[PDB]
Amino acid sequence: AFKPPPRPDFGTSGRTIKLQANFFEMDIPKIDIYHYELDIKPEKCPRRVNREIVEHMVQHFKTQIFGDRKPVFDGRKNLYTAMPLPIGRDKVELEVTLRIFKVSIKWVSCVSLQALHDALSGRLVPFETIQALDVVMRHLPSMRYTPVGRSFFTASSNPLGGGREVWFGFHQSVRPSLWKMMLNIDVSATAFYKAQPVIEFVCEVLDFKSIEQKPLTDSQRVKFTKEIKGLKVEITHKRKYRVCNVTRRPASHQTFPLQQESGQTVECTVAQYFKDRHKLVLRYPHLPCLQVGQEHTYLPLEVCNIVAGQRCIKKLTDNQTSTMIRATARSAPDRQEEISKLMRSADFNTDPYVREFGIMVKDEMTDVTGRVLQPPSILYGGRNKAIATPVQGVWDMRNKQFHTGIEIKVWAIACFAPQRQCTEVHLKSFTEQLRKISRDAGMPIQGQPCFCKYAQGADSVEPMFRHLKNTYAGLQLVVVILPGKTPVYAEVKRVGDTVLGMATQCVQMKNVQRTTPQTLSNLCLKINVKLGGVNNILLPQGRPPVFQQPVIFLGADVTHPPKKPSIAAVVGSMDAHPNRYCATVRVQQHRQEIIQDLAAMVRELLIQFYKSTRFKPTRIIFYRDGVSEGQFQQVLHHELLAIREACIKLEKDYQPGITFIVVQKRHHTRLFCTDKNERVGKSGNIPAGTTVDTKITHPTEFDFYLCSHAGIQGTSRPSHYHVLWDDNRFSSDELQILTYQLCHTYVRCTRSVSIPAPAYYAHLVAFRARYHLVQALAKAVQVHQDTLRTMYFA
RNA sequence: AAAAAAAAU
Repeated sequence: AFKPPPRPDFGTSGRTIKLQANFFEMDIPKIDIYHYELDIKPEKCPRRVNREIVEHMVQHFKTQIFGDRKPVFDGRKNLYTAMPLPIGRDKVELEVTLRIFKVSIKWVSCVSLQALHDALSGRLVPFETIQALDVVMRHLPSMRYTPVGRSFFTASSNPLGGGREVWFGFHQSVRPSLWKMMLNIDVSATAFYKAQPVIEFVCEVLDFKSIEQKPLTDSQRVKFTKEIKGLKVEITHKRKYRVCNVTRRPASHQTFPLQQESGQTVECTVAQYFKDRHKLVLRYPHLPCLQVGQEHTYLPLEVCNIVAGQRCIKKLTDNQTSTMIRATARSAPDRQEEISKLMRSADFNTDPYVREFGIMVKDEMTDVTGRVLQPPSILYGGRNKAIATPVQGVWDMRNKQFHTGIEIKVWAIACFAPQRQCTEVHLKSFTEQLRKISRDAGMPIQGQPCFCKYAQGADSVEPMFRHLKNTYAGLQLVVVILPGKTPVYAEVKRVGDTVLGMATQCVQMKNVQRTTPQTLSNLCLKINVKLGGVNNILLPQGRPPVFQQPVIFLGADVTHPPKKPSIAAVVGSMDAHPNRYCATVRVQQHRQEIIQDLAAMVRELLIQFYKSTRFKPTRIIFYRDGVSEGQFQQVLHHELLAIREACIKLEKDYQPGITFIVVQKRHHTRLFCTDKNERVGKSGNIPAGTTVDTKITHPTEFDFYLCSHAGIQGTSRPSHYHVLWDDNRFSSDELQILTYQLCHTYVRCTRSVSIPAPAYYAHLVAFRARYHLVQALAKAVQVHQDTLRTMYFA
């Protein structure tokens, strides 16, 4: 549990294809970079203020300290120069005025750019050197723009509603590769809060055309409170505050302790205070106040604006993200041009600071040779046992039937849509069309539903389900019908998955009224596996050597709340196909990325594997999603030990080979076809299966990019896979082929997906757990015994 | 919730 293995070899499988990546080569001098520390006092100022301080400090002290040198600054403590200041070592104390800060500057170290060069060729990486470069490259944009993490944004106009807005910008990061340093540049866009009076913000949040009223009900108040809680407001009557809460009382009645001349404190209303103190009679005294700072300062809504440049963290409404998707989605050729325009306007080679440090960035995207891997054949069952060949990451189930399809003889219908809109004719039409398709799918639904009724309310689910379970023996499935978003789906699943242990397939009302063969076919895919059926398997002989001996495939992922706990989910294969997965899920610490109870979860799965296959896996392949590079050493430490602990806990001399692989979908590397002949679809993306493990990947470690999916919309994100550990000593080809084939085992669609099925299943499990969430939390997530032997999360 | 992809005082 320590050091990632070196890259074993380079992949050679698949046909070559010319690509270009949004990585721009950096010509970097072999000099030393000089590193100074900065103690600014006070030391809690926002990074922007620190940058203003440093900026003025440099100019004000030109004659005696900085001269013609252009230093760069990281926003906090670290300042760099391309030439050593006349400091030598001894600390100096300074003053700066916007009002008055005390800055001390003290030489710490020499960042060797030569040490970086040799790390790039081999021997064998100074992180602080990479960081020094990053500080240099983003010094200028950090002042001209609004940095968010590693990106930069500005306002243009592009409303999303609810007080939210779209800001366009770009990601920027310096990355090591073999022989070279790379500048990663990609276009980006995120949600920002519109800068406007809080009054208007209230209208957009509560759907008012005009504010012109009467006190908010308890409902309107908590909606608005949730929206503005934690946001920054400024006063119209230049002061900034933090909104910590919205008062229950209106301004005319909300009071606070006010100390008079005698020293005695009395309660005074916010309305009365703003009248005496500011000659201001409140326009809307019936509206509540923003409680700011910390506990008794209150602000009326009409004297506050939402501070500009506030990024939106909270979950977007389904309509908000939609227009965001639409306004941000661009084809691969389109995105490539925007990056070119960005390089041209960023104009790095004329930036004063990178010129100062003698850095040169190339304005041509890096040429990369990729390899398009051959997809696995998909074996089906039924009469003819047809073999499907994915073309452009897609196949279908025409003239084909399930590997093992479940014959349905007993099933029920629970319509929670009103008979008014979902008529008896609809149900009968839906039922008839569903059965025809299912027949063809190799999952024959014989007999009309044993039961079919209507209902309303989440409170009606269990007694209705208690009913069905007790009276209909052999009951396999309850198809539930819902009208749009509604909290009964969560209730249907909670009762179905955790309490009674019954397979339930929810379906929208609209997909019942108007049925299509493709929709029904996709509905049958989920139904079959939820009854323990097997839709299809990888062509057995079209499999890598890893399947020679008992192996279990794990998919782990932790999802964080939109306070509320995080949810860790780990799934594991239960056969040799591999097809069926058992799920383990835990609630854990809010925003804790590491799976705390991993050892226990892995053990459970290992047992389940042994009871299903009567074999102990000789290898454990672990696909870990949702981990940033800055957390590798930490996650690799506890988690590799955790799964190794599970094996020891099982049996003393049980030591299966573990391959620890992190899967990353959240990065900003893009791959584009050099030949226009290689573009696929209207989106013009790279084909399903192109693999990159050269030039732009890690100089020493085992990592590769694999775009396993076909780009339908926008620009494809090629999934990144970084091997943190590998007892099994995989070759580059066999691993890359393995994860690619695993992307063809996702049962919800006849498509190759962007990440391997176990990783995708892990996501679904943790997210199903969210709906299960309506010490007792750990129980509202614990799932019935009979459902476990099914992929209920499918 | 048929489904993948896509922004993310």
